[PDB]
Amino acid sequence: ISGGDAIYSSTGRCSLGFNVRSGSTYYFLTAGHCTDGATTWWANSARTTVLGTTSGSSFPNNDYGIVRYTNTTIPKDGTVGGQDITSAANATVGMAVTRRGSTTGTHSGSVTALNATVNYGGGDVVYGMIRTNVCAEPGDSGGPLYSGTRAIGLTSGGSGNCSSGGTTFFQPVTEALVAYGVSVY
Amino acid sequence: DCSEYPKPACTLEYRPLCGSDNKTYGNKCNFCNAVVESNGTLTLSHFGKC
Repeated sequence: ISGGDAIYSSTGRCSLGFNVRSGSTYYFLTAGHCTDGATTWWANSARTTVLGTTSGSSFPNNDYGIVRYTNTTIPKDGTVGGQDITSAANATVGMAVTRRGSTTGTHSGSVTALNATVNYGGGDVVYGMIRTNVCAEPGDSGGPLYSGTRAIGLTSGGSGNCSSGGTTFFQPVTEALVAYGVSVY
Repeated sequence: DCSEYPKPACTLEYRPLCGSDNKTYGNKCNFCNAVVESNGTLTLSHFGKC
């Protein structure tokens, strides 16, 4: 299982962000709004292949969560689809980036603004987000935003769609890696 | 209840709803945005995929 693949909770479907680790403990990052209220995650819609259990969640304000792998057999690739990921970097305005999600697959575009505030309503406000012109649609939450071999962000939310064009906001991944003391591999 | 809409953006978890237009809407925020866009013409057929 790698970045962009579907992940299922008790309520719905998100995408795996990045596989990460601390020493010998393997985890995956995803969106905070996916891990909020979620306990167990599975790799299929039938909920027959376990992935692991939520270890942390930060949403709203931020939008990142982390799941601890409990599955011993499943391969935990340090990639996004076939793509190698070797470091984490900060987004910059003008940076060409790529997103992978479980609904839309892979889409590319550029960072158009940093530190954006996104108000999802009901008091669910997120701050410090990366704005891009890449599309995304439901199911794509938590998927990776990368640039060549660099990990940049996790999909949070957006407007529009892949057919007409959209705007998508991502949580900077460096903030998550620091919060949990984990690293990409 | 799409009273709190429209919204400039939606989170993107998948929890489907089926519109009266026979389109599966990926989540309630996407569905309510489409109701607004339709000027209240679109309605919910049932929960889950169409």
